[PDB]
Amino acid sequence: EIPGFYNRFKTQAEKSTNTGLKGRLAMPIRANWGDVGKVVTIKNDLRQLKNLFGDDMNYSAFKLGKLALLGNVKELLLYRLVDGNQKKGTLTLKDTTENSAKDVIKLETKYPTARNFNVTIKSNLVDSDKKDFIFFENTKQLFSSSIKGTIDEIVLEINSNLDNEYVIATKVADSDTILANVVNQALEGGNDGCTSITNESYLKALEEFERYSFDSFVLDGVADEALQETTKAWVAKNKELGKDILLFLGGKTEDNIKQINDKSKSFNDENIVNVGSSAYYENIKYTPSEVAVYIAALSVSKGITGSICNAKTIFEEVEPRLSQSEVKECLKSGTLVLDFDDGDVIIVDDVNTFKKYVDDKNEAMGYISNIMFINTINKDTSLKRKEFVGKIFNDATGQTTVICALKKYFEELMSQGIISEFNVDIDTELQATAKADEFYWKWDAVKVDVMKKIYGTGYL
Amino acid sequence: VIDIYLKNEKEKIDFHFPVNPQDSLSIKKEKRFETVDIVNLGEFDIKKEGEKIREISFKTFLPNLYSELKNPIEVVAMLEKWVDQAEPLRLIITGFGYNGLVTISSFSNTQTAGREEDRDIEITFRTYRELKISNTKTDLKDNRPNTQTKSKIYTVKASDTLYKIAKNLLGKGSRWPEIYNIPENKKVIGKNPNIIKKGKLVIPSK
Amino acid sequence: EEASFLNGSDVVILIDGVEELYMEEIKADFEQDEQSIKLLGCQNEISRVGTTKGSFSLNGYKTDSKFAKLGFRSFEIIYNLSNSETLGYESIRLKNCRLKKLPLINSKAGEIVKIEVEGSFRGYDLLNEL
Amino acid sequence: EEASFLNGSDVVILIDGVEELYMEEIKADFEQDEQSIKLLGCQNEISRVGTTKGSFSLNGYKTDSKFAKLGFRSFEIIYNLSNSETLGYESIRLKNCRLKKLPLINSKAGEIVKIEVEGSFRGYDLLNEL
Amino acid sequence: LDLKGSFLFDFEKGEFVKNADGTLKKCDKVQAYKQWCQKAILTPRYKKAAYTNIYGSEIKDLIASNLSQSAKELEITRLIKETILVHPYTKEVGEFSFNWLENSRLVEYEFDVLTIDDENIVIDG
Amino acid sequence: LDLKGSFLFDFEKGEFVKNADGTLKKCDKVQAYKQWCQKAILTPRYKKAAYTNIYGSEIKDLIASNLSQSAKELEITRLIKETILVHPYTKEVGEFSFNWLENSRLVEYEFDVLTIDDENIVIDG
Repeated sequence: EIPGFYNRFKTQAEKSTNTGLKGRLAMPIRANWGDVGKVVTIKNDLRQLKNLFGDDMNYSAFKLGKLALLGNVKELLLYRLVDGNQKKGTLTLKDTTENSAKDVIKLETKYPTARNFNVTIKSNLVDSDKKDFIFFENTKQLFSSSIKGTIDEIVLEINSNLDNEYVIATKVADSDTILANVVNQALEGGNDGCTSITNESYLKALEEFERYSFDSFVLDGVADEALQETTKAWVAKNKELGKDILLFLGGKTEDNIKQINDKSKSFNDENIVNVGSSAYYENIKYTPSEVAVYIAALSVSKGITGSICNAKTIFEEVEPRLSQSEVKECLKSGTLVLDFDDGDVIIVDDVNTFKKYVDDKNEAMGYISNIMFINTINKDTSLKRKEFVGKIFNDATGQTTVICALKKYFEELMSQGIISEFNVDIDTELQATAKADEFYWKWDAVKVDVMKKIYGTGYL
Repeated sequence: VIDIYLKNEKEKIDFHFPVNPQDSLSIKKEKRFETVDIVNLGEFDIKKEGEKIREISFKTFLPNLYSELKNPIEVVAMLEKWVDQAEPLRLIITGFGYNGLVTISSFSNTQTAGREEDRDIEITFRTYRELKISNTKTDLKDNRPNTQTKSKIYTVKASDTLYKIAKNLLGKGSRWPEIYNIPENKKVIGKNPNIIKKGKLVIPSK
Repeated sequence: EEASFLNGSDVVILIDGVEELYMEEIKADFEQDEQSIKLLGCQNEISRVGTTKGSFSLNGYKTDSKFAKLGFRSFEIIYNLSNSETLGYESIRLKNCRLKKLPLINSKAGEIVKIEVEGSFRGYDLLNEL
Repeated sequence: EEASFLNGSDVVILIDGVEELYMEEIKADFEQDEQSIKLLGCQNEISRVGTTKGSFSLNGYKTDSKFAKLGFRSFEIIYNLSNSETLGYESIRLKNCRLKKLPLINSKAGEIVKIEVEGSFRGYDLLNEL
Repeated sequence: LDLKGSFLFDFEKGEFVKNADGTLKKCDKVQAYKQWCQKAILTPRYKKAAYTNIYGSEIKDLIASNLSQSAKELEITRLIKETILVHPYTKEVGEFSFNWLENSRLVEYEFDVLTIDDENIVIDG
Repeated sequence: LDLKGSFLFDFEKGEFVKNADGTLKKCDKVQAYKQWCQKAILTPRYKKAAYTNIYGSEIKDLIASNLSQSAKELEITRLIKETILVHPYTKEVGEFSFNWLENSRLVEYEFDVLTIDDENIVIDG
């Protein structure tokens, strides 16, 4: 640009508000648009989600992605689940002067999809030697540009301009005369693959997600029992590999309180959470499976310090309204239930499915915040572990170095006010048989909890 | 980094302090309010709508040899002249993050026993404000300070017209007869106000 | 590297133009009340020069009532240090000096009667620079 | 454990870019007027940094009237300490230094004419770090 | 108060947006105010003779100034703030930020607050 | 104010400049003022009985004075400044400079400022 003063204006919603967020979430989204069969990270930006996967609320990508985005997650790891049968919108444009109408240019959508991309080419009224190439999505204009008649420039100009993130031109053959005038020629042949998603296809996303790391995983708004059991085993497997993934689920729409509570009781893993209530958001219903996305995002976003014991959700109304007795049963069953209070939908008590046992010390394990606190410490120690496994001499000075590292790391948690007391020391028992990466250590800490209930007694 | 700039305008001088303000700057702020008592209730605080003039003060020394520099005697004469200036001064303090029109309330120099060339300075500023003494309707507020100065004599340019000179150099633009009615302007200008030439020197009033 | 130092044996002192050869110690310093003030933007303090004050101490062995008779009258002290290994000599004179206290009486046991004089001097002149 | 210390024999001092090799003692410190204030909730008092002040002392054997002729003029002192057992050397320069008092005269008995200089310096630069 | 709407003008294209009818695209009071704010920022003060001294800014003249970086930041804050605040609809402008992305080439942010952005007390006797 | 013009007088030649017509060369108000200033400086005060106490200077009498160099510099500034400022057209005189080019033989500069040199504020309601 030339030297001088330049200025622009933006809506406050366009502010770079991504600063200060926390947490990582995963999703096997169904999407009409964007990359297929791969994980992609989004930095909590609505436009980024819009550009990467469109804005079709009918598709689980934008719908659930918006909810997770509203949950204030630092990073969302989206996977475009697909059925197969994948295709990209495509079209071939032809030359005028050849009486055979030689095909010279092939256009194609940037990503597979089924949306109605259309092309309209008309004679450039200023100069017939050029022509105006206007790219359409349905009746809406999407990009316009005039172009020279030579084929190579036309493919270049289409691929050149900024507004062609949707379509990429390709040359089939050379010719001298401009393309034929046409109006709203659809890029037929495409397919988003959302049709008839198989139960098995979810498993591809799971294995792809494993190489990545994330704080929690939530299904794509689906309450199929097979997927839940499959994901239950999958998350349990990843725990044995050291990857502590927190799973969020929601029962089927037609499940009553009896079905939901039995489902929560049936699997009482502390890494699993059942949503026992649908919810409203601008007149659009969200099934308990769908709501679990927002619940997962809020829990992940709160991180360590915060909790959702009484967080005011974005939702506007919850269809199943429960009495205190019904709430007590659902809460006792490990069901996570949203309650309507004075125009506000509020999550209650931060519970997870682990409520059957609560064997003394395991009482704390029934709450999501406690488990999130535990998992994060394991991840942090695992990170520090891999810097030293078979890479530092297993001597007393080296072991003291490791303890100093761990002890200082916990001392940061003291600085956050998360923990009231902590201790980390040499595990003298397991130290009797040490090896290069088999030095062993022990610790225990006292997490500070969020205030949950108050009892008052008015003496009079 | 800290710097102090005094941008006088009625004298087009952009003074930059050679020396930072010694020990510490400080600016107060005090809400304009009055206290009233009520029988059987006690005291109460009533805010008064108007704002309050607040002061900035510090002290320095004008060194003889140091980055741009000038003699301390001339600098003291410069500031002492500015003390009597009715028009306001623009004070900017980089590190302190202060920027606003002010006027020098008090000024004092001093020659210590040694260091006879230097002059220890103690200066005080006051926040400056302006007094802006049909078909009622909402319009833009008159918040902009009008601190801008021009020469008392104008050299007419090629494209200029007497109305245009009045608006650019005297505000409303309909003020042109004030320029014309001055006999010196009448002498240099032709008897037709509408006709003017590049060069002619013209004297705006005041 | 070479030996070109100086020794107090070479010291020659003229108290008011009179060789007070019996003084076996002398020292005079010319100090300045350097003001130190701290500036807002500069991390390190700024030191500003000030007025100078001359002090001198002079002690020797008593041989007469010269200093007691002298009193607090102003006088001059010319100090000459001469290099003997090589030619050249320093020569200083304290321009205007006065006693701060008369060592009126001092003596102890069988020791020699030492005398100690302390005072101040307004200014000085450097007459030779080696 | 190994011998890698340094000795004052290795000291090299350039007073205003001139090797004043006759100075057999030097020291300079760069102190800070650390404010210490006590907070209501914190048991232990909080220390806040402040402006720095540079002081230096330098004394040696007199060989000329260099310092007396120098007066209170600003000047520079470059200090170089060199490891000889292994290569490498520290190099410091006091950015702007002034004398606090001229050792105008000093001598006693048969002793060598020692000279002692004290002053302050505004700032410094670390030119080499060993 | 009764501020009134105005007509859109795409500063990117430098032309008025007009409907298929051919009439210029009207827009809201708040949209008009945002349109006005960008225009006033881009209008240098004292130079475009149609407007009085109140209208316009002086950001362009600051480029040639010899003031330091920090001083120029404050002047930018003063100039932008003074220019915008003349409008009745403005409540407050602030939260300025600066980023000297290169050695001497700057990017800065600021946040505007409308009269409607005010918070109202809820009470009555 | 309406100050009026006067007639040239070449101080180098000590005579009035006259046109080929023979009439004395008139000149501008500002030229007349400059002519007046040099004359007033060269006119000693209190001695030429035609003029009152206001007119004239006293620079010549300062030569015999026993004041030091710096004192004489201030007196020169006071005397020149006082003599010139009596004229209505003067706004300010200052920026005095001195150069004792020899041991005791002086050259000095000073700058005069007219009423027209003032800077005017540009504003109207």
